[PDB]
Amino acid sequence: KQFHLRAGKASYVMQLFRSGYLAHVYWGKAVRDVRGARAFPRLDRAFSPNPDPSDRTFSLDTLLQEYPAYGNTDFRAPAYQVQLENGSTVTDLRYKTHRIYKGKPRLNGLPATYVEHEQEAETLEIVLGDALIGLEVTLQYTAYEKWNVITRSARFENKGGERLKLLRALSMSVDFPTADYDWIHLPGAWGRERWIERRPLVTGVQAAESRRGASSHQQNPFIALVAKNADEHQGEVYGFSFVYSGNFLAQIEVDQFGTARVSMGINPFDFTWLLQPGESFQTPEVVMVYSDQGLNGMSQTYHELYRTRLARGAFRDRERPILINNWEATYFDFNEEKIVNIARTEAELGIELVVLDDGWFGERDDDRRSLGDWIVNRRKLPNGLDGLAKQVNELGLQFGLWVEPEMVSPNSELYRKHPDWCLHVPNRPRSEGRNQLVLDYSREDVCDYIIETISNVLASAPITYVKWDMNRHMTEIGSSALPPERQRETAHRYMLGLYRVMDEITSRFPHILFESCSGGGGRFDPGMLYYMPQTWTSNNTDAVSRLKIQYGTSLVYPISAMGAHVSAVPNHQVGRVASLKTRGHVAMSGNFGYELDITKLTETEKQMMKQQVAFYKDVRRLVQFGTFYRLLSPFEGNEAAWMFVSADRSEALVAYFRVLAEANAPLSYLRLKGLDSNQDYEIEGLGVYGGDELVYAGVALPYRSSDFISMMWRLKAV
Amino acid sequence: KQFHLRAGKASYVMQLFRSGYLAHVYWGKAVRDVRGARAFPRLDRAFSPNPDPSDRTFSLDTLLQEYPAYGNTDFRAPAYQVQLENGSTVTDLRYKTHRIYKGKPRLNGLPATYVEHEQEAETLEIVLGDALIGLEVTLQYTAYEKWNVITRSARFENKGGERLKLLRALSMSVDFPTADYDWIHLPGAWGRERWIERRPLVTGVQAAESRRGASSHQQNPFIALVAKNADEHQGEVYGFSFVYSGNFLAQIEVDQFGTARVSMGINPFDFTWLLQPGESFQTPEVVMVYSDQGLNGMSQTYHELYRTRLARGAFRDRERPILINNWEATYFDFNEEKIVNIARTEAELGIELVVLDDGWFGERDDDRRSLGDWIVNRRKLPNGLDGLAKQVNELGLQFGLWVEPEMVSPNSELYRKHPDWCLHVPNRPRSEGRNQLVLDYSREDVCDYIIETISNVLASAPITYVKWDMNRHMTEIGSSALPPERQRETAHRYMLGLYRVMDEITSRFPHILFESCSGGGGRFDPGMLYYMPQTWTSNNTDAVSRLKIQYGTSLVYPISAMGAHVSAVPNHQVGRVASLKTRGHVAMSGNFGYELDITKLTETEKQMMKQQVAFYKDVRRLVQFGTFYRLLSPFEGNEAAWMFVSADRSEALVAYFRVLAEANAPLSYLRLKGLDSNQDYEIEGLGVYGGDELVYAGVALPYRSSDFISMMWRLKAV
Amino acid sequence: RVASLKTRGHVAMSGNFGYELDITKLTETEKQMMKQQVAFYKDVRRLVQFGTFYRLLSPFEGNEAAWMFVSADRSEALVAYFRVLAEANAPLSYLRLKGLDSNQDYEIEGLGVYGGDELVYAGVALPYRSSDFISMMWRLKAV
Amino acid sequence: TLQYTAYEKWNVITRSARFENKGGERLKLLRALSMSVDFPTADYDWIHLPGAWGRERWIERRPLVTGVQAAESRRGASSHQQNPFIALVAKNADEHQGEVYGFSFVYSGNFLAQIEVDQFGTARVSMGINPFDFTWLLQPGESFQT
Ligand SMILES: OC[C@H]1O[C@H](OC[C@H]2O[C@H](O[C@]3(CO)O[C@H](CO)[C@@H](O)[C@@H]3O)[C@H](O)[C@@H](O)[C@@H]2O)[C@H](O)[C@@H](O)[C@H]1O
Repeated sequence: KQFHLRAGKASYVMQLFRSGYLAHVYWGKAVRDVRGARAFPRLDRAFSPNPDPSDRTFSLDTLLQEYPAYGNTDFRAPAYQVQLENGSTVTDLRYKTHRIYKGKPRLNGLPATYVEHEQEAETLEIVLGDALIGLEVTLQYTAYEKWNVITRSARFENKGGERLKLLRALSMSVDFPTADYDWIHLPGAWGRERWIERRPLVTGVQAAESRRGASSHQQNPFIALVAKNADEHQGEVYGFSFVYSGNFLAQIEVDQFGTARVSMGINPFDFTWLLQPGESFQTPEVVMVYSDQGLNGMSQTYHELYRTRLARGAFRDRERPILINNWEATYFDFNEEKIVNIARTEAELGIELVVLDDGWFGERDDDRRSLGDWIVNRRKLPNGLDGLAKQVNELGLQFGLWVEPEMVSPNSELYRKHPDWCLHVPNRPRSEGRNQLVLDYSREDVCDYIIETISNVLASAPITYVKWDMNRHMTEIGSSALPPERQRETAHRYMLGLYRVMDEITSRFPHILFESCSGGGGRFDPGMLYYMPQTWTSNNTDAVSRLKIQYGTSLVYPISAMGAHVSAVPNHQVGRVASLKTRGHVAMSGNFGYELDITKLTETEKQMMKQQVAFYKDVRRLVQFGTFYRLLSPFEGNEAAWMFVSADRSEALVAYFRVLAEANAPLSYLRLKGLDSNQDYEIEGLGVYGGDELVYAGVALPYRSSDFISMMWRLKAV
Repeated sequence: KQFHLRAGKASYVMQLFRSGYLAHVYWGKAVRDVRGARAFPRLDRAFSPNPDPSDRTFSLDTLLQEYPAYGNTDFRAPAYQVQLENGSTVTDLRYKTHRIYKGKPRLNGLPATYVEHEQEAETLEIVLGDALIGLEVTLQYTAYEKWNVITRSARFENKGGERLKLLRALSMSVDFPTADYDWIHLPGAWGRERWIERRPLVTGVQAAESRRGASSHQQNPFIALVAKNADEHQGEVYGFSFVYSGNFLAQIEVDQFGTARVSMGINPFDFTWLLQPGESFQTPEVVMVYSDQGLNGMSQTYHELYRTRLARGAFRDRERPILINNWEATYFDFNEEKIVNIARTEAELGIELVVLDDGWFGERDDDRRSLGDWIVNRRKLPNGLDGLAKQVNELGLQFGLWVEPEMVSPNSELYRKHPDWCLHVPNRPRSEGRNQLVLDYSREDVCDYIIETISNVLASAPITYVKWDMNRHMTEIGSSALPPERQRETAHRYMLGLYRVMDEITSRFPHILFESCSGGGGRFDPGMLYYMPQTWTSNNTDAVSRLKIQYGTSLVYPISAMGAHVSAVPNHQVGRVASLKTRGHVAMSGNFGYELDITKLTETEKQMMKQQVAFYKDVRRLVQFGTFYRLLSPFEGNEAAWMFVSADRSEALVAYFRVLAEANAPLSYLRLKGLDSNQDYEIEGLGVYGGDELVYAGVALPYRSSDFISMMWRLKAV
Repeated sequence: RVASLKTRGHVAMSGNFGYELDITKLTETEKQMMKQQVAFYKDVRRLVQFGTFYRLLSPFEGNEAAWMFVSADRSEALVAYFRVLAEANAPLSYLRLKGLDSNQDYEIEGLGVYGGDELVYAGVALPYRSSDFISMMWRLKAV
Repeated sequence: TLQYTAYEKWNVITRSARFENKGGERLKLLRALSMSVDFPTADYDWIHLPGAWGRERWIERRPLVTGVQAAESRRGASSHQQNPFIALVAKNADEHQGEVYGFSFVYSGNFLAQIEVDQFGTARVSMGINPFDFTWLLQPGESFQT
């Protein structure tokens, strides 16, 4: 009774064990069969108790599992926990049945990777049941044909007659037979998101998580098990990505016998879910990638999958517009005239989109006001949004708009009309982040209001781009529309609310390109990517700081979603002064755009901008849709390097960066990846090199002085 | 508004911040005053919300705290969590008052370090309160005078009108300003407890814990923060020791701004506690030790504190008897005359105590019955316990007894009479560990029964030693005597019951030496030490295996409590053969005893055994009550070495071990510690050497082949 | 050091095999093992002395050592594993292989048929054993 | 005369040197290594085989230092103490993957196996007869084969 999923060139094997226990067998490089699945030593481990008195070699404490519970002989951390009306927490899921079918189901009220044709994937659903309490859990497995991807999630259902309180409901859990690995997660903060941290495993618990109601800048919902010797170019890697934008827990526990349990899902902390008879609960999915091609092999799988089978809309496969954003340029101090007058210059430079950022609404002259009042400031924009958008359109420029619809200012019309529409708890002070509060997206009336309000704004002007921002994390989490026993469900219901709001709004406007934002990359997760196919990577726009942030972000997320802007110097976040050329090379390594005051630019700088725009337009398709290879890590030394390669490996773009200059420095050489050994490539300006020479020997690098230098080479097969 | 605790050579500083918030300031080497406590950048951190909207530079997400809560601006893991009747989990403790007095309070129904006189320590009680709900929390701080010891614990009291659910109640929490450390915990398993593991911190969460209802073989309730360069002999070390024998969480969280939060206490997992209006909850204490003299300096503080101010009873300061366990010589199948016959020759060898092991009661002919039926088996012991003991006494030997009162066999009179007296949950199969169930010590009827039954046994014979064992961990945790809303209090109430049972039984028999046991060192924790002055370290008695186990155990626990017995070869646990010489040396480096069939011993082996007993009596006071220094780590190489030094540094005993033999090996040397460099030392049978030479230069170790060797030097000042 | 005869043979059979000890001092049960050791080595001598050699586990990096010999056509192989110091209640052991044909199945003498990919990519579960200085050897033949 | 041989089926390059005095003066060879090669970079570990009697050829992996590292013999024999073999390996290279550069000396007497990293991060690997306590006179017409 063995289950065997074939994902790309990887195998995921499970089997039934004894009285309907579901056991994990193997996840790794594709094997035709796992014949030794039951041929392992059966031991009576001291202090591992027994559910079956007739066989003391069997314990749940020593069985590799797919969805373990605590209480009936397993002492490791459970993937789920349920409290009964009697107060006990013992549950006992046994195999009930299963089904296999081509394709991939939609998950209720949630984002998920999808397929366009049934042949793209295969789905396995294993239904488990606890007969005593009527609890049924359907474990969902999906294997893509094309990629080494296994997606996992679980669906709880109360088919009994009692109330069932879910204390914990993780999406997945898997017991590795050994624990000789390092783990990688992506810790950070505002202005420095997703730094790569590699650590050895400990005997105990290690976890990245979020209790912020948002996936957060502080810890990104991604962990990975990597072989001790694995790097960017080789070695076994096991990726775990969470398709959800709220609270999460990503945990690895190593037990007394050297087994490693990796579990991921909605953070159990401050979380409960009540299941009345007949009610169900669907967890978000976790996308699991195996690679033996090292970190690049893993990332390249995530890039393709997320770009073509998670991101949606009309712009999913379209090249993204080069934009100018006015936030760093003017902040709140702007008007219609200053924007329209500079637009002519912007069009001349080759810019394709003008984005009006924060401050266009209500009395938004600072960050302490008017959130929730999405009416145009007639003083700042006399002709309104429609006037500005049309003026901008006439110059051959698209018009974009910034919104932050999940928020409400205490000093606003909306809050004076509906003070109870925010997240709060009875009789407690309402803490503020950036002088704002969070709207209760768990309430339907609030969600209905937002959908209608924002739709009116988006329909009042020829807007073809929206920047959906969110600049605060939840405190005093609660809702006045939920009973006491469902209060702990507030944070998740909020996220379900937001997903529904975004789904409806984005579907009402198929011609709009939505970019998600959260004070930078505070919600750069797969869940948001499903609703908005690109993201503002970070508020830190410094070329050097962006080396780490973009390198780290590229670990999971496709370049097409990674927004990057050239900003002014001295940089507004760190004060660093880098040349325009270097700033361009870093921004052109992502979703290229601008964010600076053009009226303060010299003719030389404006002329360099025009050439930057022309160049990026020439390599845009390659950058945003080509294959990405990381070459030199800014976390390991003084250099950063990467390259983009087309599908047929005929064209390539190479980018190199050295931050700190060293006097009388050694000669440097860059080796490339992903090129065809049997072909020659003309490096633009250098000469014809062999594909093998560029990969096995590398190219000598020009000796250069000064800090923060950059170099780009266009490669073309000959 | 600065609190300054002064413990030995250490300082612990706190201050009131703004509107009655309690902030952490400093914990380290003693300073007269911390004048820069408020002189730090008051920064506005992005996404760190403000309890006061007017001031963006204040946030609980960025305040170093003493007892942090979640929900009102802090996003790090909290020290405590309370759920209200309205479903919310938001609380807000503010400073109310504080009291300072000489001495140290006893904790209600719990073990704790103590004082014999007021002047030994100073206690600070900070009273916090959430006026909205009438929740009063008293933070208890005690600072010893002669030791760098700070003890912390919290006492909850509901002075409100509504009921409150503690979802989490840790004993302490502390935020270090920086996080550039490693951490040390003691993972393990049965037969290999408390191995030392040193790991670098991760930006995120690390933890050691136990969900087994017992402190466990798998993770000892102890963690430490150590400086990156700290070793056994030098460097800053911060130790955390939990005085509790049930479930625990020992966690270190590192946040976005390089802060490290260390928190410890009863495991929040599967735990709640209901506070009706007027009810209290006292947490166990955590003992916090600082040292700048490496891991030895930390351990030596723990050893002295725990041996003289935690352990209790008539045997606290008394030398512990060399005992023999005749278990492996007969197993269950023994009788009165078989015991008295071998006891005669054991008295000839110099043994002082004979321990009658499992099988003496009910129908214990195997490990499958009779647990709970604590009456003398008249088939095996026709003259009862009193008959056997008095025969043992008239040989000059003490009589000891083995019991396991926390357990009940399904096949027993007790279970047939009271099947509901075990830990269980309705309608669920009662899982067994080693063919037995666990008695529900959360109930008073069970506790009162055990107390009386065990007392009758201990009073029926001249028994001066009791080995209290427990060979199974809790499953299906629940109580038929508890209402559904208190079910999750079962495990903790179990431990409170066991603490009360042990307390009353040990009180009734002051002339008895109690040794706690749990399949080896399954509860080798400070809580048990309070009730029983010594503990059986491990069921693995193999000399080489014992090196790591004893090295690790000594990190927190004194040698006086660390049982070590000589056993037969080939070893029953690993199958290793090591000579009796080294088996003796390993065991003499702890609380010495024997566990082997003497009838199967050769005349050579019986000769050496006589010398070992004679030798240990000479060095017993030094080993059991001297200062302990670790010299070579079995976790770091092929060797192991440690030494005992008297308080006046006039005597010392050195032990050295080498595991694998190396052909044509380099000459080895061993540097000592703890000696007075001004004096010269007589090494018996070797010569006189200066203390400086022994410490700064070292002793040349004799070249020797064959595996698993050992050496012992006796040192005496001139 | 006192190691078993099986262990010593397994180590010596991983090189140019021979003997250097006093046969007159050996027991009868020991002599019968020598006969088997000599016989066994002859069966695999060509493979051992002329096959392709792969190191799997380093004794410089831990408590284990393991290597294997593979025929030039990858149809025959021989695997040796060694653990030095035993530990009580030890975790389960697994050994991955190298140099096998992935597209073929192999029959391990004493165990059964296993896929070549399975042995190399998943590995094989090792028997739980106590006592110091242990060794195991397995002949592999493609089906 | 620098001698290079490249095998067809194996990744093997062999190197040796042949001296010859065609002039009219005496020539004393103070040093005559078999080969020497300059790597463009020095980001490698190095492996050599140190040992003793009863424990020959233990594997030792070390990072490179900026300066001189060497395994050698002055015993008139290749010796137990150091085997005439060194290797440059990539930092992440192991038994099953990664770039490795082996250097094996076909000689049974004294040897010098040296790696030298200079100020510009290049790594000079040189091997041959140990120059220590070694000279060789070449009269006009005489030759020397390494
Ligand atoms: O409002 C437009 C702006 O909003 C988003 O980001 C704003 C970002 O800025 C703040 O960071 C700072 C740093 O301390 O915080 C203070 C005030 O809170 C500001 O002076 C300063 O900028 C906020 O704290 C963050 O909450 C917030 O993320 C968006 O990312 C921007 O692109 C832009 O649209």
